[PDB]
Amino acid sequence: ALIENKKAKLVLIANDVDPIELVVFLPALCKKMGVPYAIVKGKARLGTLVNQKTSAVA
Amino acid sequence: AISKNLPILKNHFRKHWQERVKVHFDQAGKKVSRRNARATRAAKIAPRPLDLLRPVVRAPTVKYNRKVRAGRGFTLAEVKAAGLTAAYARTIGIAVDHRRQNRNQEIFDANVQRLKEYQSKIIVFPRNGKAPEAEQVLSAAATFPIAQPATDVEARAVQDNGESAFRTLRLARSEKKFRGIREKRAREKAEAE
Amino acid sequence: PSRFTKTRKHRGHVSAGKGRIGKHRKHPGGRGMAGGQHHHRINMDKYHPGYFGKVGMRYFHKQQAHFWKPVLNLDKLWTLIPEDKRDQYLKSASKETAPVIDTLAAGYGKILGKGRIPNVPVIVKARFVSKLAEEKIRAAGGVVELIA
Amino acid sequence: GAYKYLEELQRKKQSDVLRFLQRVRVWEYRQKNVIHRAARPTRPDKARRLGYKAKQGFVIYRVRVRRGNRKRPVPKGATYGKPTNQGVNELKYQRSLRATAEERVGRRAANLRVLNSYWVNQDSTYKYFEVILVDPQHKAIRRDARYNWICDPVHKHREARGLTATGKKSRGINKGHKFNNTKAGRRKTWKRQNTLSLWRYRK
Amino acid sequence: TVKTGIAIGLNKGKKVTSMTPAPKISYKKGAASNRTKFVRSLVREIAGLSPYERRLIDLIRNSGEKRARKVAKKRLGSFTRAKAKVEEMNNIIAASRRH
Amino acid sequence: WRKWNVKVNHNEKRYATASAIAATAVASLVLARGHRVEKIPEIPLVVSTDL
RNA sequence: UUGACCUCAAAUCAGGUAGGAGUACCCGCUGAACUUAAGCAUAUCAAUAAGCGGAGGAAAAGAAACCAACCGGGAUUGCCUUAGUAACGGCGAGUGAAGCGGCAAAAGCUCAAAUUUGAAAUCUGGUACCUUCGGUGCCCGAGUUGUAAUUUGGAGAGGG
RNA sequence: GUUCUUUGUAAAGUGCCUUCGAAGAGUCGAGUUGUUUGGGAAUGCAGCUCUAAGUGGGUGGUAAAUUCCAUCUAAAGCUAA
Repeated sequence: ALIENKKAKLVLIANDVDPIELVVFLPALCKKMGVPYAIVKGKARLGTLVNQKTSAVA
Repeated sequence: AISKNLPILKNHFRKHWQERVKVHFDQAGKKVSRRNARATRAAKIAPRPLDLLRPVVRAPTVKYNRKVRAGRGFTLAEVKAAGLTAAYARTIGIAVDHRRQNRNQEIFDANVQRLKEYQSKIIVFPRNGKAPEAEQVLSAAATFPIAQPATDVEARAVQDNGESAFRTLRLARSEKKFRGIREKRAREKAEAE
Repeated sequence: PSRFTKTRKHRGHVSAGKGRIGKHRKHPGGRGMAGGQHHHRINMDKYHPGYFGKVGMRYFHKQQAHFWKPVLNLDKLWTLIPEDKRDQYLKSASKETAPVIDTLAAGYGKILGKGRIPNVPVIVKARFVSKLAEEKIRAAGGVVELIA
Repeated sequence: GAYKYLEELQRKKQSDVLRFLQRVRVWEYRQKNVIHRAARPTRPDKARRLGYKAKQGFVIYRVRVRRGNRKRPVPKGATYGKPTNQGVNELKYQRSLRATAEERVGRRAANLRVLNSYWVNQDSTYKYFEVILVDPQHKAIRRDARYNWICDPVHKHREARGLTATGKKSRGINKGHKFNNTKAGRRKTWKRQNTLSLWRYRK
Repeated sequence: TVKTGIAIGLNKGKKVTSMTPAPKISYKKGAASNRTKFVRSLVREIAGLSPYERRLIDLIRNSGEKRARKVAKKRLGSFTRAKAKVEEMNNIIAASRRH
Repeated sequence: WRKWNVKVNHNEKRYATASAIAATAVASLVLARGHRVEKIPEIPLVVSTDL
């Protein structure tokens, strides 16, 4: 929703989603709207940034 | 097998029909049980008449379009027309039909005045008030009978025009029948340049 | 009741009214409708001509309400008018007062000209009418009003 | 908003992107038991559409079932009757393949109550389904009147009796004319239509 | 819907003062929308076209339009889906040809 | 399934009830039934409503 | 090196639950043949008996991806009726519904798909106390691959 | 019917204007086979193969092409008598 409303300026994406379909569009939304994204290694490291176990996005 | 001068008969008894045989020997027994549960509910809901105000509705299927009959619910246009909300009307013994739609004003206003007459003749009691006893009656359908609308006046003039009203029926069917070819012939005739 | 049937009178008599040579048996000629185009032909032909074959065309999903058109004959046309409310109309062939007979309210879809109405003018409201029916009403002085 | 992209791609099964996903996924399923726990719904837009919630007490199980006809279990094709009952091979099993896939989990996880199920993958041999379970014994479902109905004892083994979406379809339970012979149940119609009624004052 | 007042004919029936009641919202359930059009757009972009979908562009380019539907008539279930599925592909051709 | 109850025309039940009502005022018939009405003043026997 | 995530295990780990019996009446699944056709093979018995799975006090069905073609009706169930009819059928033997009308009973509805993003607000479980079909304090966990709040097409949501 | 707590700086209903209004997929649907039906150029069901859509789709009991019209909202769910 943030990407659709142009309310994002940097997206962090985990590459380790076991179902990949949750994210295959995320690099695709970010370009067509114009948001820059970073596919970064690790949910467990995007997790502690959120104080969770996995986030798959940030 | 076949024999003296008798009609043919189709008697369907070649299955084990002897176990699926009902003889309601309970006809009188069920009747009394109905009349207890009819009153036992009437005590539990004491003031209310055991039924919802049902509307007046013109039947389908041209065989029966000629009479009018109780319907299922009050066609949200009706409950909003008489100035009341459906969620509350369902608490006032009004049956409301969320899926029926009004299409005839004479039928339409009949339900409005039916519902207006209902509002005058009912007494709604406060959730915290004294709630005085009000001598229930056991039927809204009895208190507001479904009366067939009056169609014509018993005396009128004679207006003869010579059309004989039979040629009208003969002409009509020829119009429903032959319309297609002369309307298709209309196109191909207009196709000339 | 059992005490009146001839079974009470067939006690003591061996065959019980079934014969000694015939010897009443289970189903000597086949059960049901066997032998129609076979040993029972003469019976079927003499009493049931038309029992085999087909005659016309089929019709799927029939409901008998499209052909619903109960008939009222022109002989009566008056049992619909109330009994005590009749005789003052038959004696007074008055114009601009003639009765309206709504056959549908009676339950009749068609009117046919069975015969000999009184010559008083009357207004009839009919879905359908017969040809000879319509002028016989009109020759009396009335008119038929098509209704739907 | 994520499910809306999940919904639409998951219907693009014959695109080069899912044909890779489809082909890879079927291999690991075939590499595991015929019926087993799935770690999570591989189709979250599908599971949650089918009543699933990511709450303690919803259970995931993947199933695979054998495909094709039902060969009649007669020794050497011996039917012992009339010619019309001589077929042995072209027999098609009126109950569906997911309907027979739910029953084995219900037998397996008997203390659970099946909610619904859906297709995940397939191959020539095995048709694949995920089955959504729910536990009436868990307090996170006993409360929350959204999901307290499944706790009622009339809802044991809903699939074996055929009360799921699989069975209600196989049983032909839908409104209108194309479902006359089975509208409230084919047997109940037959018994009602093949009963003769007699009153005290016989008509 | 103007009844003629007679049980037969073109507009058979008794004339009654109609009302034209309020629109039923469950008629545009299958009508497209803003969220619908956008997501449907991007899915086609990130998924591509099907093996049978590609054979649709291949045949429409080479040997004409009539048989494009005929192969679409069998490959799709109904014929009404075949005409639509062809026009979905002509839009792809127009989009690619512009670029 | 035997036929226990027998349906009787409504008009006949009304016919027969009127006959058995008209037969209550015949002392010849009432004596034939053995009702010991030899000492009754007259029939029909009507008493005041206070009964 | 250490700490996580995913996935998969183990335990006489804490708490549970399925089984078996009965099974007239219900929901499925499998499925005959005797018989009728004056033989008999499609047909009929019969979508039945036998066999298997699964419940309740009733079950099941149930609030239209319905019925109709009317001046439209309005969940489902059951009765009477439609009707031994439309239709099927070695068009033979035979089979065989439903809409319409009156009555019993009548009751409606809710989820998915929407950022709370100015704040995981949610839920299990553990422990102490208390007024225990439970409430409160505290603590891990589930939970961002979505648990609470908000709305269900008959609508409704964001603003004035 | 009697009484104690005020739940709540909360919730519901209601008129006019504006912008939207997401509504379910190995599913619908089609062919073929089998079985099933009263369902007829195919009533349901199931097997295989194919497998969509958004003024769309399902139905409208004679197959097909073209033009209209009516009525509902499936692939999700609860519910007494």
